Amino acid sequence: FVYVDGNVTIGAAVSGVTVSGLFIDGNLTIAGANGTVEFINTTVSTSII
Amino acid sequence: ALVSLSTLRGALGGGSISGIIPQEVLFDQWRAGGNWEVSQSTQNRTGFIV
Amino acid sequence: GCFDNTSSTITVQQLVNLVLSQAGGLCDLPQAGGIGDNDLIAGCIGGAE
Repeated sequence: FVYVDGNVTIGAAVSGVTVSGLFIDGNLTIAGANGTVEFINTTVSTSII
Repeated sequence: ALVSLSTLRGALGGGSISGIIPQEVLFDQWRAGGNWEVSQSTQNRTGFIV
Repeated sequence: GCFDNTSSTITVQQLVNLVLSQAGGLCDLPQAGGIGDNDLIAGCIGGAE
């Protein structure tokens, strides 16, 4: 179990990121990204944007 | 600048609505009997009406 | 810089990306009227602008 209190954003021109096994208690913005991303076993309390 | 007029509604006079102009006369003589034909020249000419 | 009302530092890589990522685009260009072969249209010729 893991709990996060905040928002997570993929910055402009980012690539190669990977996330797993987190409970994100906030939005998840994806702007200016360059692809090559992968999310697994994650939860979001609000709207991805 | 951006434009969409230059599309199919481009600067042309509107599509290609053009028919050979009823231009001047060239020859008119009638013949009976066997098959008959005449010839003309393309020099300085780009169309004809028959 | 003064990021997040906080005195901290960022990598130049990030600053470069931020500027370019916000560098605008052709979408904001204006819509014009008259045109002619006198004027010119942007495009890629043999791999070059």
